[PDB]
Amino acid sequence: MSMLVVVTENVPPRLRGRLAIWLLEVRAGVYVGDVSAKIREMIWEQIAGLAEEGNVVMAWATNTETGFEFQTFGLNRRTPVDLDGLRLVSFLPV
Amino acid sequence: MSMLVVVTENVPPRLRGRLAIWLLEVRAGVYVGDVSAKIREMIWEQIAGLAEEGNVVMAWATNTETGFEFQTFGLNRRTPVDLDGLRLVSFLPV
Amino acid sequence: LPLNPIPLKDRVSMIFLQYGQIDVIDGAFVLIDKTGIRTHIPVGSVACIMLEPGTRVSHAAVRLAAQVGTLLVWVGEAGVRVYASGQPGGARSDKLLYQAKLALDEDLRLKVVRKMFELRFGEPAPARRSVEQLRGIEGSRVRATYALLAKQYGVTWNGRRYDPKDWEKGDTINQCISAATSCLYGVTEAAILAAGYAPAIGFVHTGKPLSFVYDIADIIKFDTVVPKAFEIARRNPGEPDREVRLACRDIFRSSKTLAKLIPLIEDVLAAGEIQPP
Amino acid sequence: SMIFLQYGQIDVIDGAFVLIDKTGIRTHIPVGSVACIMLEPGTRVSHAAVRLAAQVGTLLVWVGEAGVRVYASGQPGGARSDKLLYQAKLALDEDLRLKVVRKMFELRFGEPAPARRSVEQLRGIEGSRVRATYALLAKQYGVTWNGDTINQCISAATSCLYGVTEAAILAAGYAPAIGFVHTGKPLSFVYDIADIIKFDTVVPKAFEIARRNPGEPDREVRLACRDIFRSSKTLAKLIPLIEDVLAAGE
Amino acid sequence: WLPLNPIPLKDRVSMIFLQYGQIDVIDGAFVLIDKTGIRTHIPVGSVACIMLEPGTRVSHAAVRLAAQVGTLLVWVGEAGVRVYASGQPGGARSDKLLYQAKLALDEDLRLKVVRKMFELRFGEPAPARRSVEQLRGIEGSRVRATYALLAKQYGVTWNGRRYDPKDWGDTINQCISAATSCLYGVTEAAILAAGYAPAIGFVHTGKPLSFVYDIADIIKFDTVVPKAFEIARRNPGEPDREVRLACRDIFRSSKTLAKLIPLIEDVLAAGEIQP
Amino acid sequence: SMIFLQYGQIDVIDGAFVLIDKTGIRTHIPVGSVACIMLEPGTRVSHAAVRLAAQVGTLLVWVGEAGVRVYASGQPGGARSDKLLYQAKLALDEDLRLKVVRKMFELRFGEPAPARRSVEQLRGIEGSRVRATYALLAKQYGVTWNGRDTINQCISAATSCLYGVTEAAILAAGYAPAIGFVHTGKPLSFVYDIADIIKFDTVVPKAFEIARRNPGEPDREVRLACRDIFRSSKTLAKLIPLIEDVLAAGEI
DNA sequence: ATTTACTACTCGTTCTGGTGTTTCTCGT
DNA sequence: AAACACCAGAACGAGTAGTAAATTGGGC
Ligand SMILES: [Mg+2]
Ligand SMILES: [Mg+2]
Ligand SMILES: [Mg+2]
Ligand SMILES: [Mg+2]
Ligand SMILES: [Mg+2]
Repeated sequence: MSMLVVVTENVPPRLRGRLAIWLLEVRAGVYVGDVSAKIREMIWEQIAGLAEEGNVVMAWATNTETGFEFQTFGLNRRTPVDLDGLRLVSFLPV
Repeated sequence: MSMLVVVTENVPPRLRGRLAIWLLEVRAGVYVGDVSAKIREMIWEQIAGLAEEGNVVMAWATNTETGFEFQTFGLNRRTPVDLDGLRLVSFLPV
Repeated sequence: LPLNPIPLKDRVSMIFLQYGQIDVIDGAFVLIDKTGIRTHIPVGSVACIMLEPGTRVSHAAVRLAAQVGTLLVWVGEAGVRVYASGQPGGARSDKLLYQAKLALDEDLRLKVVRKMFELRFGEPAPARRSVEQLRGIEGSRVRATYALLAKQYGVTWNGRRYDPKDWEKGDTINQCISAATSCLYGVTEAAILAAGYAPAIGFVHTGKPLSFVYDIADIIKFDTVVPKAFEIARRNPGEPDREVRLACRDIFRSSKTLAKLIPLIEDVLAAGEIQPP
Repeated sequence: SMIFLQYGQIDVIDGAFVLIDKTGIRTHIPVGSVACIMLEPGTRVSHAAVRLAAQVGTLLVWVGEAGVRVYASGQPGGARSDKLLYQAKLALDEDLRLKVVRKMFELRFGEPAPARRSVEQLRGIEGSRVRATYALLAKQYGVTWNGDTINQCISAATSCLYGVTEAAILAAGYAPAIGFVHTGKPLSFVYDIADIIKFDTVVPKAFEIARRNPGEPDREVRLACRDIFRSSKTLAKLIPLIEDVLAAGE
Repeated sequence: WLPLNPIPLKDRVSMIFLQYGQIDVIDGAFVLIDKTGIRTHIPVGSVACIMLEPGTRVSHAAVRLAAQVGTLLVWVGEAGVRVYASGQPGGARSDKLLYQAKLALDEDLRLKVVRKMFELRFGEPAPARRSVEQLRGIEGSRVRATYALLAKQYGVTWNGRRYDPKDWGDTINQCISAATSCLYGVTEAAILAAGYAPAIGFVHTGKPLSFVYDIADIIKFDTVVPKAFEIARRNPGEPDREVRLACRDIFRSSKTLAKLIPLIEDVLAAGEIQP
Repeated sequence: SMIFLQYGQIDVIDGAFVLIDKTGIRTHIPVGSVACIMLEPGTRVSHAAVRLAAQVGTLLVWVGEAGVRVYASGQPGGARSDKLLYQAKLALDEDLRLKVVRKMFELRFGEPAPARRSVEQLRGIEGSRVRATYALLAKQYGVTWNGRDTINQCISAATSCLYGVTEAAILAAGYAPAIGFVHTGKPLSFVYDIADIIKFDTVVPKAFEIARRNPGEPDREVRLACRDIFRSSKTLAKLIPLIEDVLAAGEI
């Protein structure tokens, strides 16, 4: 069981409530929790299914070099970049 | 070393850049990282000192059953509530 | 996108709610206060929810709690359980007949009781003793535990008084024990239902609708829950209920109560030697 | 007896059970003379109301509209030790199990079951009878039957039936998981009772709707079942039927 | 008011490679702006070393920020070779510098250090009464055996070590040279942070990174080089990227950054003089 | 040979070091007369510029204005292997170290050090003279002196500026700032040793001048003055030959 | 009575380009 | 030449009554 963080933008109210069933919404669209691997994947199923024109990024703690991993859904101003395996995030200009 | 999450609002550019020295800014004002206990405490010292009239919430993984702990700086629409030791978050009205 | 409950061991122990209405604002559990502040509650990540006086629950809210498999408990003074609701369908048929078969036959029933006795005190019960007789042994051992715990923490002990009238206002000790065991009965009932067994079919306790809850909880109540109640009463606080709530859960955390609860029932029922499901 | 509550808040304003309407009108409800209270969608129950309901020993069941859907019930996992163990006794023993099945068969077709038949053998007869009944019903309501708007209506119809059946079982104080003909399923007993009165009213109504072939067959069937369950007091007439079945277990 | 202190090196990511863009300090932090104007924040903290590939232009303020957080900046060439480096001008410990210096100045003490390097590398003590040049010769023969052994174990076509890019579609030498370069990167960063001099070497001499080569060569074949053969075995596109990605896993799994500092002190300990 | 570059990008347009100005004017720089390049704030170095600097063996140092403060330099830990051990040998051996200190003392006050004095004993003479010097300058100007308010704030700001060009000289000379003779244990021990020699020659009396007028933002006023001094007097330039002369007395 | 789908509208935060400033956050 | 401090506007997303519709996501 590892820490979980979900950040949503422009997502329909269905998803926001769904995430509020397991995770704690500390800020508007920012959810925090500590779930297992199996559960984390089902939450992502909820994300990819209930979000369509919205963009979501989810980061969880692992045994990778960063100590954590993140994957995104939809398109956003901030796009992740792969720098020889190490993935950061870039800021796109209009 | 445990996972770290910092969410900032209405903070001066100094703090936003400072957090970007160690942490990854996945979304606007949302920082993610994996730091030690001391570094985490050093991060908060940067927050409480560099934030002015702004509100910051920081969540890190621990050994409680919730799996994480969070503390806040400044005032926000969403204030944390203690339910017999269990900390959730309420939404204040107008 | 169906909504299924998560493993009970992967959940938060318990939450207490008071003075507000419960709605389902866009798919999720919300508590609206008299001042209108909204508080989102993660019902999927909570094994049991305690509803204190002043709460009004909507029909949809009760429905949501059942889907995510969260037990809802309406509680009284010192956390005494009044009512509870949950997915009536939830229960395993193979396991129900298993528990029942073990309870109906007196020989099989006695074997189960002895297992409870052994797991509770750490030693086998004397041979050829009946349930009534083990119940007598139980009481004597319990009185000793109360006395020992009193001596260890420095609590003024006069005896166990169940009804709140008999509490001497400044007594605070009995209120803590009744509040502590109530928390344990809460998560235990939630565990039994999730395990797929009936809370009403008991081996030591019988006739009561929560007899099996009492049977299982009594085994580990003085091992962890009750001694934690004495800690609170020693300091004699203003709000003994809250400190006990906080104290019991911390125990549940350190001892991993939720994780070890499900295997305990099956371990108990195994003594019947009937082939487990 | 039993009571249905819909569209209102349940409180204890000053000593009595009340249902507050959208018009703000108060409706006194006697907590006596109510074995079970069915809470239809749109209802909000106060803590004090639940406390009073517990004092008088009244079962609280959260149902869909007219008990069409079961969502949650009070005292989960049964509350009566004697009735659960009674039901268990009838299912564990093979001799008593067969006696219960025969009563279900007799109540179903209106005639006693053939002698010296086992449960498995009786199950074969039922299947044969059901498919024949479907065919006959197909002829009566000019519907093309092969075994697709007709099945969608039937599947929607029986779901409604499973609702009031489970609600009856809960009100009667028995376990829905312990079944005699159907076994292993968490709602095995629901299927057993529902099959008895399934073709008496519900299914022929499902063929009626599929006959008109509407845009929303699911909703119309559920609503039709609602109208049926209310007017015919199906749930009310189900409970005495249930106890009659287990009584046959002698 | 705003102090800026470096974090322990073992708590960092090993390396990052940056190319084709200008480096600024937009509001306190490292940023990489590409020709299309996209901004890429780089945490200079949580990064033991930053590699600057061709096409990068670093601002004065950027080099300053990198030095405060104690991040080594390396300008690299083809196949990740090393050209230049920048870091805190001082940022060195007098007791540790003089310790290393004393061990290098004394002829007897220097040899003791060299023998220790041999033992830690091959897992067995060096032959008695052998000089630095002679131990250096023994080293080479065994390495040549290792190359042959590693090649047959991973099924790689081996013809020999080719150092210059001129002498190599055979992807194996490019991988080895790129792999050890990554090791030289974190090694130099570790030595500087530890407070030692990269220039003062015992086995290697004359090179501005002689001490880096000394330390890195000890554990080079334990993990880094055999991983290079794995990459070359598949003979993939962009050999540089895959090797860097592979090296990251090793530095993590082997906890290289954590074990590097104690290695220096363990080696210098052979001098028998109180550190 | 050294050059200071400010307000511009450093590239290698057409084989050689070029400085592109804000007006877009190019300033061609030859590879010979640049043993070391000092990079003042506002400068951006290209990869190709760094590559050429490495081929010709040119040291790159990121400095503040006029070398007032060092931030980062190329070739970190060391650059010249032989010079690091040279300085080390002089510091480790007590006899050689004593010779170096006497040279520092002589160059600083203008008179030979007292006979039969040790390094520890020489430090005592130094401290007494320094404290006396502070007092004398205080009376010469119109500043109230009590020992090491606005007076100290100016001096401490001055010596920081001085430590900047001193370290820059040490790096350019190819020696270690950490290996000191009078000061020891500190990572900038050698910087303090050299700086004390020329500290009262120009810098400190200028700090008293600033403190005399008692202006707004005294810290800033001192730094700029030091910048002007380092440039006009070429402090950094005359420091490097001084440094090697100091270490020379230790060997003969 | 309770809940959801749906839409501008209000409110609030981020981003930004306009002013102008500095080359800076010290002590051996 | 590079970077930072100050602020109200432009852009954008979250929160909010309004309208409306439902009482609902299968079979044994
Ligand atoms: Mg909230
Ligand atoms: Mg940005
Ligand atoms: Mg008991
Ligand atoms: Mg600007
Ligand atoms: Mg509305």
